[PDB]
Amino acid sequence: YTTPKKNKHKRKKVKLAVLKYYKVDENGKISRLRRECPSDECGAGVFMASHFDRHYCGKCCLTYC
Amino acid sequence: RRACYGVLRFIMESGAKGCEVVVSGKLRGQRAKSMKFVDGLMIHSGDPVNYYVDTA
RNA sequence: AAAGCUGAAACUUAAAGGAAUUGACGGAAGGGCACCACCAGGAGUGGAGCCUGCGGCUUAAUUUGACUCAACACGGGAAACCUCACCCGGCCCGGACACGGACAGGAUUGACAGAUUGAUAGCUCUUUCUCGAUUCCGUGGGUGGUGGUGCAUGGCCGUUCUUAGUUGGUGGAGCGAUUUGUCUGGUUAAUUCCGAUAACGAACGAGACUCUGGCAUGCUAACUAGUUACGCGACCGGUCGGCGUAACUUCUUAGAGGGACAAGUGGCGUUCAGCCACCCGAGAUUGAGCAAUAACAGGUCUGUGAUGCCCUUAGAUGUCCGGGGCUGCACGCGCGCUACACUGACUGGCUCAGCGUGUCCUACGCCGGCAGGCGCGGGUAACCCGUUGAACCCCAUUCGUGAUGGGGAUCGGGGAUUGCAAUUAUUCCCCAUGAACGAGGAAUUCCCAGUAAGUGCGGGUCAUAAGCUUGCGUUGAUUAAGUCCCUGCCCUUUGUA
Ligand SMILES: [Zn+2]
Repeated sequence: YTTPKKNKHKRKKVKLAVLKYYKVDENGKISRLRRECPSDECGAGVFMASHFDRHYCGKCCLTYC
Repeated sequence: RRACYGVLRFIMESGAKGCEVVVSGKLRGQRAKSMKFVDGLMIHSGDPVNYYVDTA
């Protein structure tokens, strides 16, 4: 072959990812750090992503600037 | 030999006019051979063959 | 003199040889047979253009099986993608099951954007989101294949081999392989019969048989077939596939049953099997299907969930997606189609089919020169297409022996239909271009009466679709009723190292 080898994409292993979603204060202020997905099924169950310059939902594929 | 002869003896005992049992392939060794065994009467040609002999 | 008589060895070898049995073969003989053989001819093919299938030479690949009959329009093989094996490049697991590790403090799944790519393929990179023990990593073990081997195989299939061939039982003859039966002679398409007879009884093939053509003014029947008659109507007793009732089955469909058996007459035939002629008749040989014993190292693993071994199996020979190729052309062969014209082209008029197919076959109306475009109907079909108004042919017109109004190859423009997609042009239409070809050298194929040949139509392939094959009608001959000369076949004698 001319190419050296084509390697499969391995998912970058992140430890305890849902702790980055909430920021709980001492007296108890449960603030959502990531924005909520405004679509029907996602509502209150799916926390839409926050990229460097955009938002993104992994389920419904909804995007905002 | 014994198996095929067993079938002949039983078919002729049951009351057939005649029987023909053929076994073909690697019977002995690495070369393909055929062994035909015949008894009674057996017709090959014409319309009667259709409705007098049955084959499998 | 030529030579005669007497006469070794070294070395080398598992046979050399004798009689007789089956085959096969013979430029040996005796009978008979076949248009894949000739004779008499018919059409041809081999020469030309073009279509297709093969070799070669090219290429990244031009996937490949098959090479006398028994390969080469064959693989039902008319390949744009698929098909698809081949070449270039890229996704996917659709790696069951088991054992170990991993692991809800998340094994893993999918993906917006930008980059990337031929691709809006989360394929991969950056960046985060999202699914929830279904997976993911190791070993064992599977599962795929149009991967290999038809010379490991099964099944079909072709051929030997379209001729009349083939084999036990008991008896007879040989030490035996083996032979007789299975035959001297007549006779038949026939190992088909008669009759001889160390054989007698049999079995398969042949025949019988089944389907199809040809005859029934007899039989049973019919608004999904027609006739005859009558009524009404249209137009001059006549024409009507103009419509509605009554007798029916001649015509049409198709069940039953009849009919042809060398039966009758005359010859010839050991007055036997049978042969030739003739009367009466629709017919005195219609065309097929089915086809034994014993074999091809015949073809097919690329028909199969028919299959043994072997090769690969996750950067796959699995599977899928984009392209390209199968068609690539200094050449040589094999099936074919159109022609070379005047018995013919062209233009107009006239008038007849049969097989069989339609959930895609199409009538009718409108628009376009045409290919076709719209609209609205019938038919799952003796019901609608359809009375299947088919072509040669028939009757008029123009042409005039000129490579010409023969022939239409090759080439330029346009205009439509399939399809996601038409370029290396899928088919289709229009205008233009107007090559070889003046009947084909050696050679060689097929064929005996509704045959050869001319001529169209339907089926299979089929989204698009016939220069192919498989069927059907239509017009319709010349020559022969023989032979073993060539090429082969069957039986009997012999000869063989
Ligand atoms: Zn969402």
